[PDB]
Amino acid sequence: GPFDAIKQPNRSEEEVTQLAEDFKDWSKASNGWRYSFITANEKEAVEDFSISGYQTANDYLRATDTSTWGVAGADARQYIRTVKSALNKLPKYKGTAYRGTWVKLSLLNKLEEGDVLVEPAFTSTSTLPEVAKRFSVVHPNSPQRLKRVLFEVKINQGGHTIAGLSEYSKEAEVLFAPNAHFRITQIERTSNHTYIGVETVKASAVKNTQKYNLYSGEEVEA
Ligand SMILES: NC(=O)c1ccc[n+]([C@@H]2O[C@H](COP(=O)([O-])OP(=O)(O)OC[C@H]3O[C@@H](n4cnc5c(N)ncnc54)[C@H](O)[C@@H]3O)[C@@H](O)[C@H]2O)c1
Repeated sequence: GPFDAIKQPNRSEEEVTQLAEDFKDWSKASNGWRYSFITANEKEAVEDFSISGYQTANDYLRATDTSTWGVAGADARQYIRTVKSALNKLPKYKGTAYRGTWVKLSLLNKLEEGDVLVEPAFTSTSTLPEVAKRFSVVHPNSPQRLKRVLFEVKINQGGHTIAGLSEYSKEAEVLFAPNAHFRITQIERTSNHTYIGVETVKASAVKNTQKYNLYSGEEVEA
């Protein structure tokens, strides 16, 4: 089965921890000329994104109405600009990654191979399926019907490692700037869980398919 490896249980703590440390070391080692230009504010913004920053940033990005945010809105906009700037200075990652999440059942029921999913927030992934799984275990209180999803993401563009600035974790994290587009290559719906193979695509290259907002579930105009 295409998702057998990720349906199976996890590798040992020792191995997962080692793989994450290896990925952190690789990430630091792959810092390039763009990295010399990373500012103090950029470094800090990214360092704290994984702990707390993502909660405000992603909320802002997914909000239907930010008119009410006041000073918080100016702050969130600044933070987002700062993290986006930093991300472009960090090393690219290409290969497979994973994302554990929740999705509206109403959206899941529409999805087919070839459809494109657009995430309005930043998109967090891990190179380690063990890490990704941890994020489909509980969700905040929610008024909609949500289902667990495990994404297997083929990354050929857009993903940058933040693991070289995440000293407190073993998360092997690869982050995407807002509005990342992912084309569905395979979907399996089994025993109340959903496994979705996706590939990164350039938004300007998407043609003659259906795009969906991954968070709201609403169609996104071609
Ligand atoms: N999700 C992953 O697999 C993953 C991978 C690497 C690191 N992380 C780490 O986890 C944190 C980021 O967590 P995240 O990726 O869940 O952040 P997120 O901002 O995407 O999601 C925040 C919360 O909302 C839920 N959510 C997201 N999209 C939803 C949707 N369409 N409908 C309903 N609920 C939805 C999430 O499951 C989570 O409970 C950071 O600390 C980051 O370092 C997560």
